This record gives sequence, structure tokens and C-alpha cells, in this order.
Amino acid sequence: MFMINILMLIIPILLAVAFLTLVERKVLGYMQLRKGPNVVGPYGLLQPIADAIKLFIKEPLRPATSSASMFILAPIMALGLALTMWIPLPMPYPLINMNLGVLFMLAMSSLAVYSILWSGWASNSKYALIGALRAVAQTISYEVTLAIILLSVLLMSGSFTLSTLITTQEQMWLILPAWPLAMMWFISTLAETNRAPFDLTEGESELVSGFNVEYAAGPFALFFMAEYANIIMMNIFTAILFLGTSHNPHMPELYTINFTIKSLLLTMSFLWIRASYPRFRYDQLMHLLWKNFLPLTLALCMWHVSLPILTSGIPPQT
Amino acid sequence: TYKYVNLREPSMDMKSVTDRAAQTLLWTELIRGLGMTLSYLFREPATINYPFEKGPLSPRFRGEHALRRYPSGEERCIACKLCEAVCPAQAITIEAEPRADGSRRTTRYDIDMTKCIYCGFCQEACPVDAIVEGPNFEFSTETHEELLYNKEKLLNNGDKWEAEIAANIQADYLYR
Amino acid sequence: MNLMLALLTNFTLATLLVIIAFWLPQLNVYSEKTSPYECGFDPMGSARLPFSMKFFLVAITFLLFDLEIALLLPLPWASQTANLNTMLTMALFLIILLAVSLAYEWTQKGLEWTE
Amino acid sequence: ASATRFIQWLRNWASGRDLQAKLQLRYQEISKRTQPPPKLPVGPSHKLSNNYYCTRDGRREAMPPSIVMSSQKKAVSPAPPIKRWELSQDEPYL
Amino acid sequence: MWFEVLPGIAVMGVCLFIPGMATARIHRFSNGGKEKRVAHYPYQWYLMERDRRVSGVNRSYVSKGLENID
Amino acid sequence: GEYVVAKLDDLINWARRSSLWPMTFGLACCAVEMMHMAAPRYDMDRFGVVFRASPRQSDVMIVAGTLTNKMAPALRKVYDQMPEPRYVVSMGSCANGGGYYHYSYSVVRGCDRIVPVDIYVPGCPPTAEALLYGILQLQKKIKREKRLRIWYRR
Amino acid sequence: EMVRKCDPHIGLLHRGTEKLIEYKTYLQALPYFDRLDYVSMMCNEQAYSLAVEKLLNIRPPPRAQWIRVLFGEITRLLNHIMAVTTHALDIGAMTPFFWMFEEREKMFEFYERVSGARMHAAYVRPGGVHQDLPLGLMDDIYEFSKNFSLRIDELEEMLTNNRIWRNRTVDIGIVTAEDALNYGFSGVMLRGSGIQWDLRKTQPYDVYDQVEFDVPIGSRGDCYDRYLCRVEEMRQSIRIISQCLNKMPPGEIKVDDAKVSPPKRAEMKTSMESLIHHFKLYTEGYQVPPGATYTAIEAPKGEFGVYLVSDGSSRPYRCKIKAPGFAHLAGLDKMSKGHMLADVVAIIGTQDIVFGEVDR
Amino acid sequence: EDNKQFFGRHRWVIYTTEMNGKNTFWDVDGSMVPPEWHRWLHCMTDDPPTVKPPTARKFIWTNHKFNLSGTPQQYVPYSTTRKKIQEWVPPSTPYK
Ligand SMILES: CCCCCCCCCCCCCCCCCC(=O)OC[C@H](COP(=O)([O-])OCC[N+](C)(C)C)OC(=O)CCCCCCCCCCCCCCCCC
Ligand SMILES: CCCCCCCCCCCCCCCCCC(=O)OC[C@H](COP(=O)(O)OCCN)OC(=O)CCCCCCCCCCCCCCCCC
Ligand SMILES: CCCCCCCCCCCCO[C@@H]1O[C@H](CO)[C@@H](O[C@H]2O[C@H](CO)[C@@H](O)[C@H](O)[C@H]2O)[C@H](O)[C@H]1O
Ligand SMILES: CCCCCCCCCCCCO[C@@H]1O[C@H](CO)[C@@H](O[C@H]2O[C@H](CO)[C@@H](O)[C@H](O)[C@H]2O)[C@H](O)[C@H]1O
Ligand code: SF4
Ligand code: SF4
Ligand code: SF4
Repeated sequence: MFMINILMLIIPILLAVAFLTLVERKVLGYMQLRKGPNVVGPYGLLQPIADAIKLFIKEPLRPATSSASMFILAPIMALGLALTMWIPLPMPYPLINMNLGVLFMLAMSSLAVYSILWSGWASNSKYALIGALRAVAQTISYEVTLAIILLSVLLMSGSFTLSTLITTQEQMWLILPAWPLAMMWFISTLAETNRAPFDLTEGESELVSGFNVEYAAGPFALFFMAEYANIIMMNIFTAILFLGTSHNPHMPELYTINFTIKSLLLTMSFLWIRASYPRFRYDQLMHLLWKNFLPLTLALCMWHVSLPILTSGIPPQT
Repeated sequence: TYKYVNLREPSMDMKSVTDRAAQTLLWTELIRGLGMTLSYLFREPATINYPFEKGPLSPRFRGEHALRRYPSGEERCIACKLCEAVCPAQAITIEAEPRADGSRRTTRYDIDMTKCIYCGFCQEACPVDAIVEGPNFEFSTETHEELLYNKEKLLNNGDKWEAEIAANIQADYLYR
Repeated sequence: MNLMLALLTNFTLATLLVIIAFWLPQLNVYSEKTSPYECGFDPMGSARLPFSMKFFLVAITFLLFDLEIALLLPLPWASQTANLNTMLTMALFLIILLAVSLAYEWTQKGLEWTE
Repeated sequence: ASATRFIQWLRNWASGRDLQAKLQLRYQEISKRTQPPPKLPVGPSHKLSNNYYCTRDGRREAMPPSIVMSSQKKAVSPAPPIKRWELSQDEPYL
Repeated sequence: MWFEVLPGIAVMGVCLFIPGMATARIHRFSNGGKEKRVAHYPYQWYLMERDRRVSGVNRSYVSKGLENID
Repeated sequence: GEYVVAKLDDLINWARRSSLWPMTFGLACCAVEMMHMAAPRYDMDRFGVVFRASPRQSDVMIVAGTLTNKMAPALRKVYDQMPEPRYVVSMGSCANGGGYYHYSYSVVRGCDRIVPVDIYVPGCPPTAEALLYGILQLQKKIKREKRLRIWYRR
Repeated sequence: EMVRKCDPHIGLLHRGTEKLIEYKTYLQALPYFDRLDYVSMMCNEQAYSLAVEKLLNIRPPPRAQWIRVLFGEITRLLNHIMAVTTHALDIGAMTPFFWMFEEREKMFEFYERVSGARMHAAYVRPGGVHQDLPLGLMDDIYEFSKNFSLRIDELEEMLTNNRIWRNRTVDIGIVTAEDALNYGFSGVMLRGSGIQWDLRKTQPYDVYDQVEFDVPIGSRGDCYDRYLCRVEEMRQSIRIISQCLNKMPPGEIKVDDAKVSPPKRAEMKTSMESLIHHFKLYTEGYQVPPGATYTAIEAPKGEFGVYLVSDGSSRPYRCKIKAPGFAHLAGLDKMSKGHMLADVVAIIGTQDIVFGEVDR
Repeated sequence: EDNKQFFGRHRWVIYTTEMNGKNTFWDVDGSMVPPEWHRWLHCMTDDPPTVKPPTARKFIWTNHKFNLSGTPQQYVPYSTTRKKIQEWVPPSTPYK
């Protein structure tokens, strides 16, 4: 009954990712005064299936100069780690209930970076290498700010357990006492997922396709699936972190409905932002985080350390 | 006269300064940009439903070539070769001789549609309205050789499209 | 066990997809197809040549800042101590020294990329 | 044009304009696709008299260049200095 | 029109609803109709192990009440 | 036997023609009408046609403009770097047969001296709608492929 | 990612246009000018027509001159939409391209309605224009122009005040006023640096002396100022178009001289002189008196000129084409000093380059 | 037609399911529109051929054919001129 539970998690994720690509193409279409897919299936509903089948019957390529083992390893890590990020999510019950779910996701997200570094490096081509080193730059920009932003929020929750964030937000969303952190967190998730305006490791208009320019067919699809699975997961995490849904233990489906709507809307906002802004220069991303978010995050970290003590609002360990 | 596109010194009163600090910290001008694309999301898209809906054209449209006839069915082309002389692309090739009844008619009339620039000079030069560019633009082919038209192809195009060609010429010949 | 089962399934599914991707499609491999990509013209030199890092000084500072989080991450637990007078002083002390280190590198142009 | 009043309100508020007055989709305000025939005017040279071509032949009034110097007093410039542009009174600063 | 984007959102929404619903239902089915016991700390695990011994069927989610007190 | 492979062709053909990704590759004038096919009025994306810059992630090459001798080795290169199956659409007179520079010392007289071409779209330039007609004609060509039926009868 | 040297290798779209023109009559060579800066077709036609008209010593009629200025400014709008929106698209802001290419699509309909072609109209010719405006076209052009400024406003609501846009363009590719002149720059590549110069004001052609408009001028010579100059130029184009619509005079559309401009078809089929001249103009073409002219216009991308040599026959002897993008691109390495890879992507856009004119 | 729709969407054709022997239930293309309706569909005119029919000529095709490329009916080019040089044909009897 646990293996069935695992399949009830990852198969829907791959279906949600498939239809997220359709929803992105439609939403950007209408914001761009056009329609987007509406021929392949009614309202384009069969488009993701056609794209999936086409890629997996397309010829994969191993570049002559590439490092074979790392070339193939890199897409497997990308999808493997993207799905691993979902096992601790309380929806409202996690598949795996971790004491330190917040830190587990931080560690896995750091490991998922290497699927970019090694794919770009193993490709042994210049555009792939340039994209890979942008990933190094991008991680340096957001990782320090991201962890300290989380720490400030967890000082009101009192735990690293993701399920405790549900209990913390039983009377009120944490976005009220921490909207300055929610703002910087929301930006950090765009940088963390290589999403526009921080889509730099791929950066179509500068690097052709960046770190995965040499990938084709199925191996390319794994990277694309991993990206969109990370988009949804990070918006679920944002919803749990700042827009806590009340949980009724006798009607857990009602949590899952309200919780899903919030995550969809947050994911829709990622598409909305992509349609609205130009791309950052990747040294301007580093300065944004280090010169703006970091000084403010450090100050808010001290503030949220002190605030529970001075207001006598320290949460419990459980 | 001239104007300055970017030469304005911003005011330094605490209200204006505080307004800009709010803009920097609350992202108000980036939020405002989100409003615009949101407004477009709720506008009717401009997409037409091709091939069930077509884009609008005019009677002057320069499309596929065709050789025309008189109402009797006689060919208008008299092998004057004015179209062949004016063709900027040298896309027209003509040979002529007296017909079996003595008429001055072509025995070759080729248009290399992969040389042609669809410029319409040939139909301007023609003194008898023999060669025209019809309204058809949907004749892409699967081979290069299919785009090398000879006289039989062009005469068939004339018979195929004459109903529309005549009506377009009727609507625009008074501008010529 | 459950966690190990979950990780194995995730990376087992990913590997199966790669296997299918490599053995299902019809392949036609030749030298020009697999040559390195660079916008239609042959690459000029090796992609293994050194690639200068302009943010090298920020990258080292990240290593030192990236260890501040390990020292600060225990703070939610430390807030449960009886000795809150000592806590808050030491927590604020660490963050301030981290802020001071950032200010020093900032004012000394350590965050500017080299040209 | 078929959008409901609520949606008209919503996209007006979001854009900050009155989008309905200046729609980017064309309806029936455009010209009809069938027009009456024209009757175009003729040019100045459409006269039956006093119209000899040799009095209106531009190509034949073209002459070879004037040789100023051939190797076979105040200083001058090529033309008077250009006047300094004046600022617009319509909108001098964008 | 813009509401032609809704069908793809609903299908995306339904897919994201399944993992949360399935986990909640599978937990109840495999835990005697109750929430899965949460053991974050050694104490909670100790009690859970004790329930497995008390159950008499080697199942920590099989509960014994006053009818087991003679 | 025949029935299963017959349906399997229909499936792989349907997927390939419903998900056609042209290379982001334009040469001259005709690339402007290629842009207008991506623009709202025609919205190629609604047919499942999506530009992707990398040759590795592209199915179709639309040769949109004049091919010079200097450019010819580069065009062949990125074509060779597409994975298969791959298709070439020749757009406009220049690509089709040299066009108005046919007699130039620096122009390739038709891109089909360099690559195989599936579809020839006439015009100088073809209208955006004419190119869309060519793309849909390429789709119907792919709908008729018999890869598995022929394999089964080998 | 710091750029140490830019070496633009061109000629990938060199098509011996200038050598081909020597084998054509003056009329036969006119369509070659559509395919140079193939975003600004009718302006290129105008530059070539003025050079031939100057060599011929003839004058196009007043109505043709007004149609030329009208469609020249419609053509300027097409160019600046392509320039700004593709410039934004490269920098990452893809949405404006879609909103504004629906406007470009409607302006292609004006091209197609007067000439039968959306792009390579071949409409402006030495001696005037090919055909008169079809009835009801000026109403539709007015309908389009009534709403266009709002479209520019939506474009500015996305870019002008956007901090991400300004970060990608402000102080990028600065060029001093003296360097721009000595490097051969023209158009917005001069006005961005403050040089007050516009050939429509200083060396007017056709009826440009009879319209009011302002010349946008920059103060920092960077990408952002050139972006603002181009956007403000679109507004001034609408301002000119409003005047052309209101002041369009009646009359013929090509010079009433049948040794240069062909006769009407009805006349050619009735009058012996008209048939002879029609026959000769479409076979030999008109002879042009021997001479050489350098003639230039304020094309949307800059100063576009032709050095046209006539040997007295009906075919040009030499036709050197001056493309503004040729000198702008030659300064790309100079403008990119001390910038990164992504900045050079912006500097290529801010120069507004079409390789049909650069390579010819 | 629906003149409430914006210009470009106010006219449309629902293609037949069979034309000249071809099953066009799924396979449609713009070349199936006959010339008389082609003018009205593309907005080159305001009057449909029902109201304003085209002029009849005995040589105009009574049956419109769609694009025949890629089929046994495709056009194949060839030279339409006769042989230019006539060769000498030697005698049929031996004398030598
Ligand atoms: C999110 C995940 C999505 C995954 C989607 C996966 C695709 C689902 C749809 C599958 C439909 C069948 C696809 C067949 C496509 C085959 C490629 C092709 O067209 O080649 C033409 C070839 C025909 O080649 P041929 O013999 O005619 O000639 C080839 C030689 N030249 C090039 C000279 C002509 O088809 C085949 O060879 C066999 C067809 C097999 C069809 C059934 C599939 C079995 C394949 C098993 C392979 C053995 C290894 C096991 C791999 C694991 C399999 C799960
Ligand atoms: C009682 C005592 C109380 C004590 C605590 C009081 C604290 C209250 C005041 C705190 C300040 C509030 C603002 C905090 C958010 C961070 C603000 C910020 O960092 O903005 C500056 C940053 C850089 O802007 P820039 O002008 O380029 O740099 C300065 C010029 N040298 O600007 C940027 O970040 C640019 C971001 C570009 C990318 C934006 C793309 C997304 C935009 C739409 C998202 C809208 C917000 C969504 C939020 C979602 C929340 C779920
Ligand atoms: C360059 C080096 C920079 C070093 C900067 C160090 C800054 C440290 C500032 C002082 C921070 C703590 O400040 C101190 O906090 C404790 C609370 O924990 C307060 O103490 C108060 O609350 C505690 C418990 O919470 C009670 O037991 C006590 O009766 C009461 O006085 C002190 O009144 C306050 O002075
Ligand atoms: C306790 C946590 C919160 C406290 C804040 C801790 C971080 C403090 C960061 C340093 C602030 C002072 O140090 C910083 O030095 C540089 C000198 O290069 C100053 O000046 C520089 O900054 C800005 C941005 O880089 C440039 O536009 C300017 O041209 C340059 O002069 C900054 O204006 C100043 O902010
Ligand atoms: S349209 Fe122009 S290029 Fe084509 S055949 Fe006629 S004259 Fe020649
Ligand atoms: S088509 Fe017209 S111009 Fe050409 S040879 Fe025949 S009659 Fe003369
Ligand atoms: S075919 Fe015509 S439009 Fe296309 S590149 Fe050649 S000349 Fe330009």
C-alpha cells in the first residue's frame, strides 16, 4: 500500500507537468493577444501527449566530444531529484513525514543544481559550458538569502517540520506578519527555478539553449519535465509557507482543494511574470540578491529572532 | 524643432522622495506592468481560424500567374515578348511562330516560378491582358520541378481561375 | 525503509525513461550529426579551455557566508532555552558580524566583478 | 466587442485606460470591400494645344557638369552655416 | 477567448488534487480508518511500539480499551 | 499484424505532425513573413508549431531567404545536427531556386543543392498565410508516412 | 562573459545586388531596393526614385509626393515596431512583439491594397507611384492611426519605466557625439548622442518641408536614449500621417511625361504615340542623361543613399548603395568595449541592423 | 458570415467532407475553395457569388480541382516546342 502511494504521487505529477506546459502556452498566448494550442485535441488538450510521444520517438544524440557517463547521468538526476522534492509535502499528509523536511528540500535543491553543471560540462560545447557557469553564479546569488529567509519564517513556526507550518497558520496566513519575507522568498523561487526574468542558464536569446543545447529527444524531455515539476513544487512550498490552509482531520479533502487552488494560482503567476518582464543580466541578479535582499534578510532575521522574545510569542518545539 | 526624450531632473521633496522609495521597495511600477498583460489576457485574441477563415486581400493581389483568353476562347497572348523583356528575374521564356492559320502565337511560354519575384511587371507590360497574376497563393508543391510552369500549365490556370481573375480586373482596371 | 523505497522508485523511473528513449527511436548516426554545436560553424578551440571567473571573490565569500546558516539554523531550537538573555545577545552578535563582513566587502569593492 | 460589462471593467482597471474606445480589432468602421469605380484625373500635359513636347522635356534640359577649375578675395564655405534648431512648443520635454 | 484556457487548468488542477487525496485515503485504509500515527520524537515511537505489543496482533493501530481491563 | 502497425503509424505520425518544432533559422526577407506567421493573426503556436533555437530540439528547418555560398556550409551543418526524423521547408523564390539573385556569383541556386526539401512554398515572399499553407501541407505529408507498414512487410 | 573583441563577419547574405543592377534597366532594378532593408521597403524605393528623378531632371506630381511621404511614414512605423520589439525580444521581453506585430499586420494590408503585395510593393517609382490609392483606403488609414498611439502607450507601460528594462539599456553602448560622426553613424545613432540632425529637416525631399514634426534628441548616447528616440519617432510619424491624410491633393500620380512614366492602359490601347512609348518603356526603358548623383533620405534606420552613375543608356553603369547599417555595424566592436555577452546582444539591437542592406 | 465578429473572422467556410473523390472529413485545405467563392472568402469583394455570379465562359472549368501536388495528377514540366534540327536518314538499300 506504500508502493501504490508512491505511484499515486509521481504519476499525477508527470500529468500535472504535462498539462502545465499546455496551460503556459495558452496563458502566454492570450496575454500576447493570440490563442495558443487549440487544434491538437479540443482546446489543445491533446497537445502535451503529442509533444511527449514525439520527443521519445525522436533520435537521441550523443555528441562526439561529450563525456558519456555524465551526459546520461545528468538528466536522470534532474528528474529523480525533482520528484524527490515532493515526498515531504503535507497535502495535508506527507508521503514521508520528516522532522527536518525544510532542510531536506534545501539539500535536495542544492543537489539538483549539479544536474545542470554536469549536463553543461559533459556536453563539451561552449554554449553548454557558458550556461553551466551561469548556474554556478545563480546558486551563489540566491542560496544564502533563501536559507535565511526560511529561517526567519520558521522562527514563528518553531519547527523544521513542514506539517507544523499548517498548525502555525491555523488562525491566519503567515503572509500577514511576513509579507516583506514573502516578497523576497517569491523572487528567490524564480531564481531558484531558473524562471524568467532569471532564466539565465538556458537564456535562449543569448545562449541558443544554454546548458542543454546538446540534448535531444528523451534526454531533453527529462530536463524539461524536471523544470516544470520544480515550478509546481516550489509554488506548493510557497503556499504552505505563507498561505496556510486550515486542515480538518475528518475532511482532509477540503484541505487538498483549497491548497491546490492556491498552488495553481501561484504557478499561474509564474507564467504571468514570464510574459511581463525582460531578462536580467546575470551579474545584475547577483547584485540584486547580495546588495538588496541580503542586507534586508539579515536585518529581518534579527527582527524575527527578537520579536517572539520581546512579545513573548515563542512557539513550541512541537 | 526638436524635443528631449530624457532630460528631466526629479524633484527632491520628501513626498516625492518617499514616493520613489515606495516604488523601489514595493515594486509598484513592476506591478503596474503586470496590470497591462492581465488586461490583454481578457481581450479577444486577434487569431483567425485558418484555413476555415482567410486573411483579407484586395483585387490588386499578386499571386499565381495565368494566361487568359478572349470570350471566344482565343488566347490573348500574341507573342509580343514585352513581358519577357521587362521581367526583372528573367523568369519568362517564350518561343513563337505563325500558327496553322497564320496567327501570331507562342509555342513556348515558361515561367520559372522559383525565379519569379511576383512583382507584377509582366501584367503591366502586357498590352492585351494575356499574362496576369491571379489571386491564388496556395499552390506550394512537394518538388522543385512542379514550380517550372510551361504554357499548358499556365493556360490551365487561366481556365481554372478566370471567373475570379475577370472580376478582380473589372474592379481595378480603372486605376490602371 | 519508506524513504529508501521512495528514492529508488524515483531514480528507477528516471532511468527507465532514459533507457526507453535510447532504444525505442530509430537511429542514424554519422560524424556531422554528432559534431559539437556552435551556430553552424566549427568550434574554434576546445570547450575544455579555461573559462575565467569574474565573480571569483564573491564565490569564496559564499563559502564563508554559506556556513553562517549552519550556525544560525539552530536558532528556532535555541529560542526554547531558559537562558534567553545570553541567547539573544549571541544570536544578534553573529548576525551583526555577518552584516559587518558583508559591509566590509561591499565598501572595499569585493562584490564588483573583475573586468 | 462582445466582452461583458464586468470583463470590460476588469481590463479597463488593469490597463488603466478606456480600452473600449480604441479597440485593436476592426469591426464595421472599416471601408466596404466593394467600392464604386473611380474616375481618375489626367495630368497637366493632357492638352490639345500649346503643348509641344519640346517645351516640357526635362531630360533634354539636363546639361553636362560645369568645369569650375581644370588643370588640363574673401573666404567662403560650401553654404551658409546651418541655423540652430529651436525647441518644440508642442512638447519640449518628453 | 480567455476561458478556453480553463479546460487545461482544470485538468492540471485535478492531477494535483490526486496525490493529496490518495495519501489521506491510503493512510486511513492501512491504519484502521484513522490518521497515521506521527512519531517525531522517541517518546511517541515508544508508545507506538507499546501499542503493537498490547494489540496482540502485532499492529500499533489496533486499539484496546476498557474491555481489556479485567 | 497489419492492423497493429497500421494504427501505430497513425499514432507516431499524429504525434510528429502535431508537435512540429522549426529551428529558429531565418535568412532574409522571407523570415519577416515567418515572424508574421508566429504573430497573433495566424498564431502558428496554436497548431503545435513552436520555434526552438537549438538544432537538437528542432524537427523542421524552414529555409527562409537567400542562401549564399558563404552561408551554405553553415546551413548544411545545422541541418545535419537535427535529429531524425527531420524535414526541410523551402520558403520563397531565393530558397526555391535562387530567385532574383539566381544569376549571382555568390548565391546557391536553390537550397535543394544543399539539403533535401520536403515542401516548396512559392512567392517573393510567400504571404504568412501561404507559409501556413506549406506547413499544413507538410503535416499532411507526415500523415501519409508508412514507416511501420513498410517495416512489417520487409 | 566579458567581451574582449567583436569581429563581425558579414557577407553571409551578400547577393551581388550591385553587380546585378548593372544588367537591368532602371525600372527592372527598382525591386532590388525593396529587398535591401526589407523592413523599410517603400523608403528604399523612394531613395532610388529620387536619384533617378534627379538624373532625369523631372519632377513627380504633387499628389505622388504626398503619397510618398504618407507611405514613407507608414513604412517608418513598420521599421520601428520591428526595431523596438525585436530589440525587446532579444533582451527577454517577448510580449510586446505580439501586440505590435498585429499592427504591422494591418499596415501590410495598406501595402497590399495599393500595390497587391504585403512587403515588396515596388510601388514608389521614378516619376511618381505606380497606381493611385484605391477608393476608401484613406479612411482605413485614418481608422488605424486613430488608435495607434494607444498601442505605443501599452508598449511604454511595459518598458519605459521598467527597472529591469532600464538596467539592460541605461549606460549600455554609450557613444560620444564626435565618435558617432567620425565613425559614419547616422539617424538615431547620431540623435541619441545629442547631435541635432535629421535629413527630413535639413535636406528635405518630396513634401517634407510642408509637414510639422519634432526630432527626438537624446542626452546620454546609450541604448535607453536610442530606445526612447525611436518610440518618440513613432509618435511623430503618426503626427505626420495625420497631416498627409488631411492635405492630400487631387491630381495625377506619375509625371505627365510618357518618355519616362508609362501611359494609362486605356490610352496605350487607343493612341499610336502611347502604344509606342509603352512598348519602348517596357523593353528598352527610358535613357538617363550621363551623370552621377549621391542621393540620400532619412530612412528609418539612418541615412540611406545611392551613388548612381549613368552612362547615357537605359541601364545604370554603377549603383553603389549606402546602407546606414553598414557603418553602424562596423562600430559594434567600438561600442561594446567593456561590456558583457548579454550587453552585446542589446547593442546589436540598438543599432537596428538588417543584413539585406548591410551585405547587399 | 457574422458581421458582429471582428474583420477577419466575420466570414468562414466549413469544407465539404468529400471533394472530387477524396475523403476530406479530416483533410481540408484552402485550395478546396472554388474561385467564385475564393473572391468572397478573402474579402476581395462584398457580394457572394449567390448574388453576383461570375461571367460564364465555355472554357472555364466546370469542376474545381484542389492542390494536386504529391498525387498521380501532379503537374510534370516538359518542353512544348518541337524538334529543331532534323537528322539525315540514310537510304534503306545497299549501294557501296
Ligand atoms: C512520458 C513518456 C512518453 C513515452 C512515449 C513512448 C512512445 C509511445 C508510443 C510508441 C509507439 C511505437 C513507436 C515506434 C517508433 C519506432 C521508431 C521508428 O519509427 O523506426 C522505424 C522502424 C522501421 O525501420 P525499417 O526497418 O523500416 O528501416 C530502417 C533502415 N532504414 C533507415 C535504412 C530505412 O521501426 C522498427 O524498426 C520497429 C518498429 C517497432 C514498433 C514497436 C516498438 C518496439 C520497439 C522495441 C525496441 C527494442 C528495444 C526495447 C526498447 C524499449 C521499448 C519500450
Ligand atoms: C514594527 C517594525 C517592523 C519592522 C519590519 C518592517 C519592514 C517593512 C519594510 C520592509 C521593506 C519592504 C520591501 C521588502 C521587499 C524587498 C524590497 C526590495 O528588495 O526592492 C529592491 C529591489 C532592487 O530594486 P533596484 O531599484 O533595482 O535596486 C536599488 C537601486 N540601487 O527590487 C527588486 O527586488 C526587483 C525585483 C525584480 C523581479 C520582480 C519580478 C516579480 C515582480 C512581481 C511580484 C509581486 C510580488 C509578489 C509577492 C508574492 C508573495 C507570495
Ligand atoms: C560588534 C559586536 C556587536 C554586539 C551586539 C550585541 C547586541 C545585543 C543587544 C542585547 C540583546 C538582548 O537584550 C536583552 O534581552 C533580554 C531578553 O532575552 C532582556 O531580559 C529581559 O527578558 C528576560 C527573559 O526574556 C528576563 O529574564 C529578564 O528579566 C528581562 O530583563 C534584556 O532586558 C535585554 O537587554
Ligand atoms: C544588521 C543587518 C542590516 C545592516 C546592513 C548590513 C549591510 C550594509 C551594507 C553596506 C552599506 C554601506 O556600504 C556601501 O558601500 C558602497 C561603496 O562601494 C556605497 O556606494 C556604492 O553603492 C552603490 C551600489 O553599489 C553604488 O551605486 C554606488 O555608486 C557606490 O558608491 C554604498 O552606498 C554603501 O551602501
Ligand atoms: S511577376 Fe515579375 S518576376 Fe514574376 S514573371 Fe512577372 S515580371 Fe517576371
Ligand atoms: S503574355 Fe502579353 S506581354 Fe507576354 S508575350 Fe504574350 S501578349 Fe506579349
Ligand atoms: S524570396 Fe523574395 S522576400 Fe524571400 S528573401 Fe528572396 S527576395 Fe526576399
